[PDB]
Amino acid sequence: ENLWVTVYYGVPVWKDAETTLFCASDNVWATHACVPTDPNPQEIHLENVTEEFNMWKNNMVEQMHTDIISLWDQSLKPCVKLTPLCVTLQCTNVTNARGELKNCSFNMTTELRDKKQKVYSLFYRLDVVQINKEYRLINCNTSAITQACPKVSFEPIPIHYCAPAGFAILKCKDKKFNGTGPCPSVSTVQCTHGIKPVVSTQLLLNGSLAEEEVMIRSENITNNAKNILVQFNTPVQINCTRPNNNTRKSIRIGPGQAFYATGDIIGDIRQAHCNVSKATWNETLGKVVKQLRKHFGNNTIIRFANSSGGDLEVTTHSFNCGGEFFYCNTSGLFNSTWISNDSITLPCRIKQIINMWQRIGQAMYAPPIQGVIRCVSNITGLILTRDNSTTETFRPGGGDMRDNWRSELYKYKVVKIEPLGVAPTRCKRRV
Amino acid sequence: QVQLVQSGGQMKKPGESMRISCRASGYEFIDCTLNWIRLAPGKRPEWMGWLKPRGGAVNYARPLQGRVTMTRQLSQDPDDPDWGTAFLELRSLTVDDTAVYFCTRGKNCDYNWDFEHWGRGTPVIV
Amino acid sequence: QGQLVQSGATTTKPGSSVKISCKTSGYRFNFYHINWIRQTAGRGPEWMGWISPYSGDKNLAPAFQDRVNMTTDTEVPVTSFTSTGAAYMEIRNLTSDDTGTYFCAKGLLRDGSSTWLPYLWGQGTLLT
Amino acid sequence: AVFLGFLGAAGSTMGAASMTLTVQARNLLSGIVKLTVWGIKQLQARVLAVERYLRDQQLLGIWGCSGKLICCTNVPWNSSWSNRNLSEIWDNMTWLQWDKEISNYTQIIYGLLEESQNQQEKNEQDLLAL
Amino acid sequence: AVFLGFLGAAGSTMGAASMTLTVQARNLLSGIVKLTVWGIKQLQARVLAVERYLRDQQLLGIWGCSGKLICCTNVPWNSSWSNRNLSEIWDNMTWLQWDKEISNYTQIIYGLLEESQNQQEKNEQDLLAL
Amino acid sequence: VLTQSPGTLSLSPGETAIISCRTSQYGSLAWYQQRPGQAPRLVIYSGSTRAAGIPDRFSGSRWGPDYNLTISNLESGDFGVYYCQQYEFFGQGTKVQ
Ligand SMILES: *[C@@H]1O[C@H](CO)[C@@H](O[C@@H]2O[C@H](CO)[C@@H](O[C@@H]3O[C@H](CO[C@H]4O[C@H](CO)[C@@H](O)[C@H](O[C@H]5O[C@H](CO)[C@@H](O)[C@H](O)[C@@H]5O)[C@@H]4O)[C@@H](O)[C@H](O[C@H]4O[C@H](CO)[C@@H](O)[C@H](O)[C@@H]4O)[C@@H]3O)[C@H](O)[C@H]2NC(C)=O)[C@H](O)[C@H]1NC(C)=O
Ligand SMILES: *[C@@H]1O[C@H](CO)[C@@H](O[C@@H]2O[C@H](CO)[C@@H](O[C@@H]3O[C@H](CO[C@H]4O[C@H](CO)[C@@H](O)[C@H](O)[C@@H]4O)[C@@H](O)[C@H](O[C@H]4O[C@H](CO)[C@@H](O)[C@H](O)[C@@H]4O)[C@@H]3O)[C@H](O)[C@H]2NC(C)=O)[C@H](O)[C@H]1NC(C)=O
Ligand SMILES: *[C@@H]1O[C@H](CO)[C@@H](O[C@@H]2O[C@H](CO)[C@@H](O[C@@H]3O[C@H](CO[C@H]4O[C@H](CO)[C@@H](O)[C@H](O)[C@@H]4O)[C@@H](O)[C@H](O)[C@@H]3O)[C@H](O)[C@H]2NC(C)=O)[C@H](O)[C@H]1NC(C)=O
Ligand SMILES: *[C@@H]1O[C@H](CO)[C@@H](O[C@@H]2O[C@H](CO)[C@@H](O)[C@H](O)[C@H]2NC(C)=O)[C@H](O)[C@H]1NC(C)=O
Ligand SMILES: *[C@@H]1O[C@H](CO)[C@@H](O[C@@H]2O[C@H](CO)[C@@H](O)[C@H](O)[C@H]2NC(C)=O)[C@H](O)[C@H]1NC(C)=O
Ligand SMILES: *[C@@H]1O[C@H](CO)[C@@H](O[C@@H]2O[C@H](CO)[C@@H](O)[C@H](O)[C@H]2NC(C)=O)[C@H](O)[C@H]1NC(C)=O
Ligand SMILES: *[C@@H]1O[C@H](CO)[C@@H](O[C@@H]2O[C@H](CO)[C@@H](O)[C@H](O)[C@H]2NC(C)=O)[C@H](O)[C@H]1NC(C)=O
Ligand SMILES: *[C@@H]1O[C@H](CO)[C@@H](O[C@@H]2O[C@H](CO)[C@@H](O)[C@H](O)[C@H]2NC(C)=O)[C@H](O)[C@H]1NC(C)=O
Ligand SMILES: *[C@@H]1O[C@H](CO)[C@@H](O[C@@H]2O[C@H](CO)[C@@H](O)[C@H](O)[C@H]2NC(C)=O)[C@H](O)[C@H]1NC(C)=O
Ligand SMILES: *[C@@H]1O[C@H](CO)[C@@H](O[C@@H]2O[C@H](CO)[C@@H](O)[C@H](O)[C@H]2NC(C)=O)[C@H](O)[C@H]1NC(C)=O
Ligand SMILES: *[C@@H]1O[C@H](CO)[C@@H](O)[C@H](O)[C@H]1NC(C)=O
Ligand SMILES: *[C@@H]1O[C@H](CO)[C@@H](O)[C@H](O)[C@H]1NC(C)=O
Ligand SMILES: *[C@@H]1O[C@H](CO)[C@@H](O)[C@H](O)[C@H]1NC(C)=O
Ligand SMILES: *[C@@H]1O[C@H](CO)[C@@H](O)[C@H](O)[C@H]1NC(C)=O
Ligand SMILES: *[C@@H]1O[C@H](CO)[C@@H](O)[C@H](O)[C@H]1NC(C)=O
Ligand SMILES: *[C@@H]1O[C@H](CO)[C@@H](O)[C@H](O)[C@H]1NC(C)=O
Ligand SMILES: *[C@@H]1O[C@H](CO)[C@@H](O)[C@H](O)[C@H]1NC(C)=O
Repeated sequence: ENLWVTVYYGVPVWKDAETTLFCASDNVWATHACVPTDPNPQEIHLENVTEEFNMWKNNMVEQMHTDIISLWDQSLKPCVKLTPLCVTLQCTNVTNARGELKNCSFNMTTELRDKKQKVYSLFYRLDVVQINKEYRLINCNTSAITQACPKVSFEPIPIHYCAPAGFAILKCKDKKFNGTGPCPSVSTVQCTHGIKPVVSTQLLLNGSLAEEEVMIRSENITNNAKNILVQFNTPVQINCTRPNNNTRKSIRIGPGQAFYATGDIIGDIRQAHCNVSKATWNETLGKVVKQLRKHFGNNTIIRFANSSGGDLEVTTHSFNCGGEFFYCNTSGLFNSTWISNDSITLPCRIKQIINMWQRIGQAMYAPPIQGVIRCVSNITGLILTRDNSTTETFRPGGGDMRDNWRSELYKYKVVKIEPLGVAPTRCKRRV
Repeated sequence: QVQLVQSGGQMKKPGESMRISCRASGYEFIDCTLNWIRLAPGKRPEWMGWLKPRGGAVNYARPLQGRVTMTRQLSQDPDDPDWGTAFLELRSLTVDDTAVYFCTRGKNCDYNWDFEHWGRGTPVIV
Repeated sequence: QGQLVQSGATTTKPGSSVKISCKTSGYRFNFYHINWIRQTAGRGPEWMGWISPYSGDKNLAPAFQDRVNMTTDTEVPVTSFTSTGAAYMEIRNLTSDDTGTYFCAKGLLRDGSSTWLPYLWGQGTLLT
Repeated sequence: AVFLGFLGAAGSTMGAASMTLTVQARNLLSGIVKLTVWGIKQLQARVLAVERYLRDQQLLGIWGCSGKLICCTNVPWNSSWSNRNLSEIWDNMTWLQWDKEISNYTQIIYGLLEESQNQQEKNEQDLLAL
Repeated sequence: AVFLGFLGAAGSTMGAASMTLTVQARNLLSGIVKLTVWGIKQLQARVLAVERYLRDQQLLGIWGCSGKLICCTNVPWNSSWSNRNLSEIWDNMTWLQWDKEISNYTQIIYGLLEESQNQQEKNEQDLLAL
Repeated sequence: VLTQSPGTLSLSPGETAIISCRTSQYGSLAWYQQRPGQAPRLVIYSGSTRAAGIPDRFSGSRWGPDYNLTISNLESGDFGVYYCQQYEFFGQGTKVQ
């Protein structure tokens, strides 16, 4: 009939988009520089709304994974470069009886450019390689090395991702929501929750649990080359420690250049390891094999094994504990074939010369942590990898790092608001 | 310009082992997954396993577990930094392992099983 | 703009109860009422009652309040505006007078003065 | 009324969502509360906020709708855009469903609103020339 | 009409160029589509775009012309500004020729339009005080 | 889980070679051509999408668990062994000659 167009401004309509999200806080991650998080976190429920999500096409995980890499390189700029340490090392074994951590001495530069000094230090064997006894730092024939500033914090801080004005973040309050599909119960938030950027491997640490039951993800579970993300609903307690009482020695290697070395080990020499409750891990491995039958069959066998090969950062549980990077042999956790007081101890190693991420260009020297190291964490997730009939084996994997933040950013999605709507109604303007 | 270059053929005996290479060039090595396919006359093309250069994460096929091993060795010199070398090792060789071994890569790094690029082949006679 | 397929033509005898289904598609099942209408051999058409898949609210005629068992599930959402729901139908004191063809019906609008009016009909189910 | 909040009626009818416009009119620009990572990235987001906002105010200005939340115009509703009834729109489909059906013709309508305004102040220019 | 385009009537009469204002009203702000050379230089240009635009909207707002493409006011045309006839302007010289002749008095006119608006809402303030 | 038939196809340059391949699971099946001595060549992927450099004579169709590959006009170079592929599994081959 007499229908003319009428412009509406401020209508609830959005589109899929990817913008530059900013961080909010309440260390390396420079969380002091983010906007102070609002004490009132407004969450508005979008009743009658269904939205299509996909944690694998999600861009917040691609942006954050670069926002952590760009945070790592940003924090090591003013820190001391350990380039003169790439010198011929004279190493022995530290007195004991396995000869792991070495005792190396070397002619080192001083504050005066014409004076040398014969100083010594301890290096784990993972940081050195022989020549033909003579050694050298592992990174010398590859890249330069920057020592981490001993005043920045390696501690994961709850980081909040927020969308700019005119954009919005879409939550998903579905408590059985697998990664993809349409979330039936959707709400909107100005900022995400407290994301702890815990760099982990194989076993996701300190993550957010799942309500109701434990779900597993993976974009296509039948594609064996897709990392399966399992998310526990109850937390399995894991305790880790480096029992050796270490010492840190400051070595002046120039005008203001002070390399911090491992002096000696006070007291006993022991072995760094981790503990989990075998009962809690047995029931949790039961919870994972429960949901695994809904995708593979109620009669097929499910086998667990350790890694099949690759780098050190993937074949072992690698993480941070008090400020030092463990590499925990997880073969004692994945050794159970399922069909139908306790304490499991993992032998962990320690590295100081790491590259992190997987970039070829720069390695970081972590100065040794003084005192005895022990940290208590929860493992909340798991990154598995299946291997030709009706019996599926599963092994841990940790190829890509951005699968970590993806296990926390699956509940979110960025959309842009376009508040311009044109719709007809029997309305016209005068003359 | 994706191009995969392998090593020469080898004649082995039962009980020994093999080591073949696969130097790729023309694409980011750590972004795309590589595979190993053997082709014996009168048999099905057998998939040995894939390897992701990002950390070296590998997945072996069941009939080869314990005998197959795949590694990598990407160069660390930023001038020609777009190349890696996927190595394949098969121990305790039998006469059934006589075939031509290929290394393959998907048409794109999103889907791995669309082998558009193939190596020239490394024939092995046990 | 979607289908509302029902069950078959199950014929029983008086005194018993009969279950009738109504599987929806092509539309948001929780956005529109589900009416139930029948045309028996003895009268014309008679409005039985509707139910809200969103509010879970019922309103049925006094001639069928003490006989009709009417329930709905919860939709399995396919897309943002598509879903797949189900509406169930059962009677109590059955006679040969209730012999007729039964169908479900999706509501007309989502608001206004004709929110529940039976717009999109099913296919029909022959009773006893 | 019920304070549903920001985008509270995204799944509701276009007639119910049209009565709560000043809710999404506030939070489209939010507000107020130097070289690092988020520092440069925050300023890049603060500029983009006012650009997308001024585009919607510039478009509203050249249509004669500057200051309106609901604005009536002269362009008649072409049946080729959407040959749907008035009751099957405002009391049925949502604003999200509406934008998908009009996504094609939405550029033609934006041009019809511009000249409909220029050929209105030009007519009023002659209306006050005496 | 003929879609001459952006600044298509820069050499045409002021009467012909005055009927195509929404063409240069769109591209004055364009739109939407991080540390390098052009990166910092692009953001510096994106900020300058909205500043010069808001100045022309702020000036239009304090004149009572907020939302107008052609705006009539109260300030009478002083013969000292341009003692030219109405036909020798709108059907002769272009908007470029016009700005050179008014470049002097253009600042006095901008002040006369401001108080002519404040002494209009103040009069209307008393007009609605009863 | 892949059953490829036939095993051999005797044809002349000018006929049409149609080779099927039944699969138990559903996925992105593909096809390969291996001329004598040379390496296999990707022909069709994701069911029906044609590869790069492949003539339009090659075409693939799908109906349920059955995937078919047909060559519209055989030449002296199209004679070889063809394989179907889903995930990591392949067919036994079909040598056309
Ligand atoms: C999400 O989406 C759903 C589905 O679209 C929306 O639910 C629908 O909302 C519309 C409008 O809000 C409803 O239309 C109205 O229907 C009522 C009929 O209800 C009356 O009778 C009921 C049965 O007898 C009775 O339950 C009601 O009593 C109250 O108690 C129930 C308890 O469950 C409570 O839940 C109810 O909300 C009631 O408050 C009630 O007495 C009808 O009366 C309405 O007509 C009036 O209003 C219209 C204008 O809206 C006016 O034009 C009329 O003249 C009259 O004044 C109106 O038709 C519809 O029934 C709902 N259900 C559907 C479509 O299945 C929901 O609102 C959406 N929510 C959000 C947040 O987006
Ligand atoms: C890694 O390797 C470094 C070597 O590069 C070790 O450092 C050396 O450790 C040894 C002990 O293991 C140190 O030797 C001790 O030195 C003491 C200092 O005395 C010196 O100075 C006085 C002058 O005041 C001289 O008179 C004296 O002769 C020394 O030259 C000595 O007091 C110690 O004597 C002990 O041994 C003798 C002989 O067995 C006994 O009779 C004594 O009673 C006494 O018990 C001893 O000689 C050496 O100085 C260290 N070198 C440096 C440069 O510090 C690290 O310990 C090693 N770290 C690890 C973890 O293995
Ligand atoms: C997973 O989360 C855990 C808790 O959120 C992490 O545990 C934290 O680990 C850090 C470092 O490993 C600890 O910081 C240490 O603090 C102690 C001193 O703390 C004690 O004294 C203070 C008083 O000031 C008291 O408040 C504390 O409760 C302690 O009694 C020192 O030894 C060091 O300075 C060191 O920085 C945290 O204390 C610890 N938190 C808890 C609750 O235990 C764990 O590291 C996380 N895992 C990973 C992999 O990130
Ligand atoms: C530290 O101790 C280990 C273990 O005893 C030594 O390893 C030996 O190295 C020699 C090389 O000359 C080999 O011939 C032996 O077979 C190794 N032993 C074992 C058990 O593996 C290592 O050489 C010691 N390092 C130093 C610097 O003394
Ligand atoms: C830098 O030197 C190290 C020495 O350990 C090289 O790494 C070894 O290289 C040999 C053969 O080149 C391999 O057999 C070993 O497995 C390698 N070990 C490790 C831990 O990688 C490394 O290749 C050298 N890098 C460059 C760029 O020359
Ligand atoms: C590890 O274990 C649990 C995970 O649920 C956490 O302890 C509980 O945390 C919740 C949430 O703050 C509290 O409501 C409970 O009272 C806590 N339980 C106890 C016994 O204190 C704990 O914070 C987790 N640690 C992490 C995630 O770092
Ligand atoms: C680890 O070793 C350090 C020293 O190497 C110990 O620190 C000493 O602590 C006592 C307090 O009981 C102080 O009186 C000493 O002065 C400290 N020594 C130094 C050099 O600072 C520390 O107690 C040891 N801790 C453990 C768990 O073995
Ligand atoms: C990991 O360490 C924590 C802390 O030492 C252990 O929690 C203690 O458990 C004992 C035995 O039940 C209690 O008596 C203590 O009160 C607990 N400590 C605290 C602070 O609550 C935990 O049992 C350890 N778990 C494993 C697997 O080693
Ligand atoms: C992780 O621990 C397992 C055992 O818990 C180690 O397995 C050993 O593997 C070697 C061959 O690689 C065998 O000869 C040993 O007999 C195995 N030991 C046991 C106890 O079974 C494994 O080597 C460890 N990982 C690393 C990197 O050392
Ligand atoms: C793995 O990916 C394939 C391809 O996307 C999925 O196959 C589709 O599955 C849906 C759901 O049954 C069907 O409607 C499509 O017809 C299938 N397409 C193809 C090409 O097979 C498969 O579902 C995925 N794996 C799982 C476990 O869902
Ligand atoms: C330091 O240099 C001197 C030069 O004579 C050499 O004898 C000595 O071995 C060097 N020190 C080390 C630890 O190599
Ligand atoms: C998630 O659920 C949807 C429908 O509920 C299903 O289509 C999809 O395959 C599921 N995701 C996975 C990884 O199976
Ligand atoms: C995995 O377990 C096997 C068998 O115990 C062992 O030979 C191998 O060394 C282990 N690998 C790792 C990385 O733990
Ligand atoms: C409707 O739009 C078409 C172009 O899409 C145009 O040709 C036609 O004249 C228009 N009709 C009305 C009544 O606006
Ligand atoms: C908009 O154009 C596309 C062109 O591919 C067409 O498919 C679609 O149907 C059009 N929209 C409507 C509402 O017809
Ligand atoms: C014209 O402007 C002059 C100042 O340039 C002023 O003195 C005079 O009063 C003005 N006359 C009129 C009629 O506006
Ligand atoms: C504006 O002022 C300058 C002052 O040098 C003068 O030369 C010029 O003639 C003036 N403009 C007009 C239109 O008179």
